Amino acid sequence: GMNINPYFLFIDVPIQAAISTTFPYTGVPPYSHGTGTGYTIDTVIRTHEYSNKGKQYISDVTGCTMVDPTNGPLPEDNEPSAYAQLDCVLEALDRMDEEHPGLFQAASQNAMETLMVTTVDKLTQGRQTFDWTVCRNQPAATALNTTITSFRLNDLNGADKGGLIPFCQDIIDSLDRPEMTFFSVKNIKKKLPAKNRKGFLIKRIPMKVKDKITKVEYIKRALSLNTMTKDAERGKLKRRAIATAGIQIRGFVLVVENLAKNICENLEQSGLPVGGNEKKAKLSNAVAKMLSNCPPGGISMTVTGDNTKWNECLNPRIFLAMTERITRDSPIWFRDFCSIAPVLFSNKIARLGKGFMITSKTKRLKAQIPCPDLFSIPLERYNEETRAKLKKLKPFFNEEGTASLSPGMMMGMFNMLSTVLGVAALGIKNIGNKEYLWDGLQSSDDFALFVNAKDEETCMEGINDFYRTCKLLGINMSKKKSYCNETGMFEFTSMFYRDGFVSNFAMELPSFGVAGVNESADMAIGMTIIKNNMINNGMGPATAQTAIQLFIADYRYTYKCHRGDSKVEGKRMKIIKELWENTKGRDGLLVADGGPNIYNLRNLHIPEIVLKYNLMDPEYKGRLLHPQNPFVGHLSEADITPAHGPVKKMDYDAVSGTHSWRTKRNRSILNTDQRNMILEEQCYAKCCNLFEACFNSASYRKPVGQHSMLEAMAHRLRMDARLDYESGRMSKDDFEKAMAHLGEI
Amino acid sequence: GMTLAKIELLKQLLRDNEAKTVLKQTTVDQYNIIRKFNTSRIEKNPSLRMKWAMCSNFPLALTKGDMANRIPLEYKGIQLKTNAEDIGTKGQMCSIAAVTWWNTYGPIGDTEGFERVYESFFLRKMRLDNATWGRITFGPVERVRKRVLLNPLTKEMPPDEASNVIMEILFPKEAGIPRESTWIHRELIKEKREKLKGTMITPIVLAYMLERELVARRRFLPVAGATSAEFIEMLHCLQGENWRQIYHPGGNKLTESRSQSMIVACRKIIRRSIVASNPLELAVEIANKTVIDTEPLKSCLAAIDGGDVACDIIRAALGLKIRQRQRFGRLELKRISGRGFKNDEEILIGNGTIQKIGIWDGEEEFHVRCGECRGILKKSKMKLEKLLINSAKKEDMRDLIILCMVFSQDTRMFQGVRGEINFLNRAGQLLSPMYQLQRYFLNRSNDLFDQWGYEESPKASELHGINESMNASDYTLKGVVVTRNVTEKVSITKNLSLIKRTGEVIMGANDVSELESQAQLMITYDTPKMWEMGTTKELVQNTYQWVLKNLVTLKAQFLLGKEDMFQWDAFEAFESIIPQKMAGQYSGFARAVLKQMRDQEVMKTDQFIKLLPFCFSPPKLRSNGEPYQFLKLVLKGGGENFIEVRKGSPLFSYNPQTEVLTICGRMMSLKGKIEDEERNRSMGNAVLAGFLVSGKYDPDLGDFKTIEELEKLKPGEKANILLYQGKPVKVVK
Amino acid sequence: AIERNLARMSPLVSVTPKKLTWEDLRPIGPHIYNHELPEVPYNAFLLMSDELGLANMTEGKSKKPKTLAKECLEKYSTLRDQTDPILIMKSEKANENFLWKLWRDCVNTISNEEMSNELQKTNYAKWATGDGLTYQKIMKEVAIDDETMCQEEPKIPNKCRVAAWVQTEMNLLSTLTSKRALDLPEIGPDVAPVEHVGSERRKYFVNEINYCKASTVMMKYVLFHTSLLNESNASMGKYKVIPITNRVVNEKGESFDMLYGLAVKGQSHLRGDTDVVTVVTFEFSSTDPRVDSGKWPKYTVFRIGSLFVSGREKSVYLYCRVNGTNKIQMKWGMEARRCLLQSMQQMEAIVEQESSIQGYDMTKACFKGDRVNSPKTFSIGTQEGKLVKGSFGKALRVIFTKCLMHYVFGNAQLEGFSAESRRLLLLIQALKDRKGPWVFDLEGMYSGIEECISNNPWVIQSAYWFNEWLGFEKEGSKVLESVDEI
RNA sequence: AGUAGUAACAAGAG
RNA sequence: UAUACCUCUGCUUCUGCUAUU
RNA sequence: GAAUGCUAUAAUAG
Repeated sequence: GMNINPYFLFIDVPIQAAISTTFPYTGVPPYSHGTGTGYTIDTVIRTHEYSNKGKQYISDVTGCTMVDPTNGPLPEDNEPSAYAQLDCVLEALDRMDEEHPGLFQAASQNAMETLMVTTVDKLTQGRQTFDWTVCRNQPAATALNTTITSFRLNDLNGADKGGLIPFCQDIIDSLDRPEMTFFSVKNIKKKLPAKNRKGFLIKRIPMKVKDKITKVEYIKRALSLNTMTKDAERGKLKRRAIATAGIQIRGFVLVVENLAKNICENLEQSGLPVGGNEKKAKLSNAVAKMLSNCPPGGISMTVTGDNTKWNECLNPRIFLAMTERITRDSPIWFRDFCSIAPVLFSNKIARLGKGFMITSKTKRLKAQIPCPDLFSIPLERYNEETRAKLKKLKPFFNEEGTASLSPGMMMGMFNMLSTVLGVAALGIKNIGNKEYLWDGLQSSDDFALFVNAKDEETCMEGINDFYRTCKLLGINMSKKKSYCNETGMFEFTSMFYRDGFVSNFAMELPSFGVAGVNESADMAIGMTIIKNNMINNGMGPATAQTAIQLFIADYRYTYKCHRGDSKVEGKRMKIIKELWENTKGRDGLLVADGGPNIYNLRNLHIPEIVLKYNLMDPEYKGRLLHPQNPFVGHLSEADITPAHGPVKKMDYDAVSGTHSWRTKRNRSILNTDQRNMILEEQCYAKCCNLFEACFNSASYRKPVGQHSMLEAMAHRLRMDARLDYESGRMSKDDFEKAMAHLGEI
Repeated sequence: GMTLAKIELLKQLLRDNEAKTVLKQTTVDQYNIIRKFNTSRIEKNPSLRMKWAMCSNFPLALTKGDMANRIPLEYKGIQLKTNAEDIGTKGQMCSIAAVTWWNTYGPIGDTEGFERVYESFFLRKMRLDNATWGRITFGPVERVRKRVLLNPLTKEMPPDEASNVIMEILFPKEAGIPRESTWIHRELIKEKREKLKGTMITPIVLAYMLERELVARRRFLPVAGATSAEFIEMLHCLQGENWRQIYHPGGNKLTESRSQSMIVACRKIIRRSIVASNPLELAVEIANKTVIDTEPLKSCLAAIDGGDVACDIIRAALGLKIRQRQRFGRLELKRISGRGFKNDEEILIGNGTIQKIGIWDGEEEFHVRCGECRGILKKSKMKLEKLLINSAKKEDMRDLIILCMVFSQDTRMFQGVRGEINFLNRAGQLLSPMYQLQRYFLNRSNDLFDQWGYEESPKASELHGINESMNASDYTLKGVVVTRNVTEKVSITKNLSLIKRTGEVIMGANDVSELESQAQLMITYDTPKMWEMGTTKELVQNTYQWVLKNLVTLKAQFLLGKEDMFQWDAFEAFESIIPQKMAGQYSGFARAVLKQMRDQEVMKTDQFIKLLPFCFSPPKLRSNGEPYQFLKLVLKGGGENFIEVRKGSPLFSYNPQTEVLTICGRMMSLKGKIEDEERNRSMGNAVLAGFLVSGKYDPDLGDFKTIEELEKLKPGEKANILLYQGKPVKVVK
Repeated sequence: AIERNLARMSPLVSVTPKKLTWEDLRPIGPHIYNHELPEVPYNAFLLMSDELGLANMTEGKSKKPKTLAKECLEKYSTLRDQTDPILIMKSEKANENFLWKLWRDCVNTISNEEMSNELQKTNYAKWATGDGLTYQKIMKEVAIDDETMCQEEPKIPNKCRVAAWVQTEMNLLSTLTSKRALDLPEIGPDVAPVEHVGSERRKYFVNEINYCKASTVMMKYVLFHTSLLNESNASMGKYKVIPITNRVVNEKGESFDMLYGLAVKGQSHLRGDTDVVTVVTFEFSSTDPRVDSGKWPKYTVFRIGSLFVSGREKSVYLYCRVNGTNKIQMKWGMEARRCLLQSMQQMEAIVEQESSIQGYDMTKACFKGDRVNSPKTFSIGTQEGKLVKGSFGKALRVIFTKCLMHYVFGNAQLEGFSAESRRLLLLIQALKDRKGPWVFDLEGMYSGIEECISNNPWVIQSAYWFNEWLGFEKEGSKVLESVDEI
């Protein structure tokens, strides 16, 4: 017979042109299972493996086994090296400074001026942060709160001043405290009267208790990094480890990154922080110039590059040098401010995670061995793979179940600053006035080095030199992944150039699904993604029109809201079908109300409510857009104080209606002892809501003031009452109570 | 009287010592921290979690209220809600069927002022509804990635200015310090506050809606001849890479947006007309059939009072009164005496850097204006000579002085640049230096005046000077004076020059700006071969397509008559994308190679196709008869807008294996239209004019020779040449 | 300093570059051709080309899944009633007695006059769904004292060889049928000519796929995973029989319900997204498992009767397999419809490209051909070592089919292979473009590709197809060897 | 059993 | 012990940084 | 004949 081969498309169409077909993104992304301790220990072993020939010493602060590769012996092989020479970095930085005159001080200025204005609430926007008070990850906003509450107990009220600087002062000061005290909740039984047989009921009430830790135990927690495994990491067989850092360290990272961003923005070969169309423009413009400026009768070559073991090799002590050089002409306080973040990373400790699980197949028993008790059982117990890891881990292991990790950047939150170090390498351009000239692009670890020279043999001699240069900065170019060819086509950050950056619709296909916000929101997102893809990702009008269809199907199945005229049996469908029969203007019904889809290419950008508003039924629209509907949750006046979440600004355009609902909170918490936190949540939520009731502007714009919340609320209510009396809104009998109640505060 | 309740609820709250201490300790700043305090993790897979949660009995949470209790516990054997209260909302949980119930049999609320609240969106729909669609057209579109406005604003303000304006509307009490901005948008606030007065929608929603139509959403997008927001919002239907759709929005269109788009058209017409013999003929041909959105160009130029040299040239070409009126942002000039000679020079600015700016020579006088304020300005090459001004608004007078000083391009003004100024944006694109300097010094004026100089005030009749404070003063800036006091027939040459009745010229085709920019509105050319005013890559592709189309005829005709078929309308258009200062020499080269194939029999159909378009411009050989030799043929635009002679280029390349020609990333087949003997027939012959292959690389001859070295050979001498990588060829003259 | 350090640095540090030659590109994954390794077995969730749906022509308007499965079996009573286990193939660690009992329990439960589709937790059903097979948790203190308790060696994917059924799947899934499955909902009326072009362009693109075998298979996966998820959350603690159902339309425009078999869902107390819920499948098929025995080691087959395939009385088998899905796979199943988009866009690109070249809409031209232009063709496959061309429609369907397989055989093996191979694909395009490419460590590059090739049928066959295609390109290159060589 | 794949689930908790 | 053929739970069994904004 | 530079819960990228 005739045997079909799909790779035979690449005969009729070049790879770059149909690169879409090489991304399997209708498939499931890889997920991890169980523990990340295996993956973590590897990182810890390798990081030190690449630095093992450096200066090993014991930290007289933590007592940890510190390794220092910097200014170390140069490598004798192509295995990853962290042995970066300070002088070579400083020279590279000097060259950069020469060719970009007065950028360092310009950036250092702006960065410094930014810091002064920066408030503490800036730290309440970063997913899950490590909370040292409870030694587990918490939401960023809570991680800060827990630290602020705990800081107050040790007489540290810098956070109250509002700015980030005085709070940061408290963080580095807190290291000097002999013992650090913090609240940790304990439950208490209490008899409470009830219409019970015996006439009472026992209920567990939580109460804050002051726990202490020593100077060292706090420091280690401050320098601690919680570890996980990266889930949904696409285009990779085997899994990798990641890390989240503490609120202490995150305060200082902000400035150093901000500094580096300012520098990056004003660099020619920086892929960050530019993105999307802005990036495509910059790189398209950059490629054109570096293309045309090639010597005639010569060969321009493009090394499609990639740096392996990027985070593992790059050393904090080098990043410390980078700040000191960049902050040359800055005041002494700011030089010292920037220096902290690198210093903390150079003494960082890695938490080993969940540990390892041991089993018996005969007995059918399983048990998790925690990391402190990792060397409790003999190593014959652990599998051959794990056995070796634990042996190699031993000299970096801490008995409380952590690992010393002076080298490397495990957490890696110096994206901008690491990009600068890369760009600095590209800044050299030539070594020993040879017959070549290099210059590239750099987006963190991903790079694309162009080389203009006489012959490809010479080009190679230059690439060899560039390779050898990077090694002096602690940058290891992947020989296995990186490749080279004559200029015209290359790859950079999964953007495929072939005489121009090609379309690659496959990559962002997973965004065409139902977003999972809610009915009203997901519709907008759906049509917006389609709209935006027609523009950017080169989706034609046929595929676009179908993209609507496929979405509407998914939407109708997910939110179980098929067409009213359909006979698809369902629980919600029963009422939908009644709504279909009841309603006259059925073309006005939304899709989620079993209405027909009226979206096409031209009207993707218009809200469905606004599209259909004019052809709705007056009773239907009244129900759909009821201004006191319970699904959304408005304002008001008895005692309405729930755990409200701050209403954000989202890019999608949608109307506030009954379909703009919220889902019930996961109730797993009600079983565990974390139960207690709900009351703490509802306590803050009680205050915030009444504060919002006092100041309606607080919802819209951030209220400012270092004074007390009660103080503010008192005065406003006092004023409101006084004016309400004199105006004639409030009565004498009421005004008596008003001033009386306010008097009690 | 909600006051009473709040005060009493405070007393309820202050009973709890947990709450009491929170209110006492937590500052007003720290509200922003505790508001974001929550228990739960951030849902990493919400698409999944939603799909899963919708299969559960009670996924949604009502808000504890009397309205929630208007929903029944069940309806016709469907559990609509449960008694169990949610952790978050502290209200009864319910099924999705509840929503459907509410929408079917729920209470009917008041929707008064809904269309007023969400006017922004209704306008968006109105623009689509009251629109007109033209024709779809298939053909190459060069999309450029530019930073554009996504949504039409009612009035544009900075975020901070907008935020304060929003505050005045919704939350007057918690406004803070009254800024001058409050007074500036006094009518907007008054208007909006009256329109949103009758409403029962949540103020936080009203806030973000106003923000949507005051704060600018300006983001990078791939555009192609349409920048206007009302066009951008429909960008998905406007064009793709390989097709274009005509679309006319609804409602209104700004006169400024008409103006700037009108300019772009006129420049494009002139830029193409120049290359034709009798440019005026072609200029008129196009201009009459040139439409801007829906309004004809001829009609536009009549209605609009403004525009650059190009506008006036075309105005004259059509037969309309030219306006000598120019604009420089806020400044509006009208020349009376002088002649402008723009010339690119390397200006050193105050901070200590060098920028390439176009400087204007000659003594010139203009009628400067800024709102209520007026004046007369006399300037010279990088120096303000004298400036007379009127007396009106203190701030309007202040602006004109700054504007005029910048417009002058005074060496003093450039030396007063102290701070961060950007002539190149974050995406490494050019920002107009003169317009950037206009924006910079409009803010930091105190630095400008100090770095300028001062002198004695005039002592004339109505002439008395003003100082930094902008009041009558003894000291005044060097060349500043304040006063109490506030059409000729032209003809245009066929070669596009505006000659006066005397003989002196006002304008020429050489005086229009070279810059090609994205039109604000959509420019249509209601003529066949409208592609001619395209971009470089558009013109390049359409030309080579037209060559392939008629390759049967053009190749045959070439073998008969020599220069009969070199003059074609496509190749005329193609010339206008060639640098004029190199066009002549390229034709001298191309024809010489073309004829060399015909005569010596050593043909190459791809190379014929590649070079044929260049053979239009009258040739320009060297002094010794022999043509100029070239490795590449550089064309107008970016460094990738070039053709290669020996190799393939980003615009043009041929694959012999597949017999596939690649023009600007589009793939055409030369199967069938290729000779049999041509396969092994080397390229070395059709690479240098008056040069043919003899053998292969002879190490005795030495290394490969440059263009120069080859041009400086005596006929009969052999040499070594490299076509592409790893293909040496030995060639004689 | 840089110059100084570079001088004193060991010469052993280098990129060790070499210019790429066609000869250097050896075949990827040499093990897949070794016969000693076992034929990679069929390991999908449901059957694909081996499927067989019992056609029940309906009113057209929908009904309950129990009801449509009941009436579909009522029609094919002879199959439904067959109560004698005629066992053909038996999976190693399966239970013939239990599986058949389970099948019959399904058939009986679905056929009864009750509303519920619950299965009582019998001795067979408990075995079938792996009841109480989770290990018990104990304290670390006790575990540490127990010597027999150890950390188990991680199970690694076994190495397999090329299997013809994978090739055959691609071949059959690509082919045209008379049956339309897709459930594409309504759209707004067209106004803008773009929309009018889009609509007419859909008529060509959509139909071409909708009328192919791969299309139904997808919709089956989608609709099954949709209900399987709904049952998993709603009926966590109940064993439930779920019919493998689907709706099809013929040329005449009549709605047929297709019952491909019955599945049972184990207890589904899914906390984690990765947490597994055992699903035992019973699927109808005309394929004789004795034919390709190395394909079905995971399956247990019973001959359950016969049916007219046309004029031929083909025997009907019943493929029985214990399977398992998790909360993610089910969600991704419901989002498998997007296979249309990846395949449509890519081919629409060609139409839109060609349209700019010609100046008019080249949609109708590419499929059929018009007065001006003759139809577009693509190198489609091979026939006894000789390249063969095929239609635009064929080329489209191959990509769609390919994209469905990306989902169906979507794991970490495919991700890794697809990513690292893309690297090598580009190096070939350089050789094709004559942009003399260079490499630094080719073996290392290969390693990353080759380590991904284990027990993925799609990866294994892709490694075969890659090697096949490489050989043909390597031949085509020859033409360019002697060009401008005098 | 099975899913699956460098480690898990095949219910967890009062 | 027991209530318990009862009750509660289904991302919380540690999910980072940065860019597209 | 220019600008106006920012900050999402999705997805992708590194």
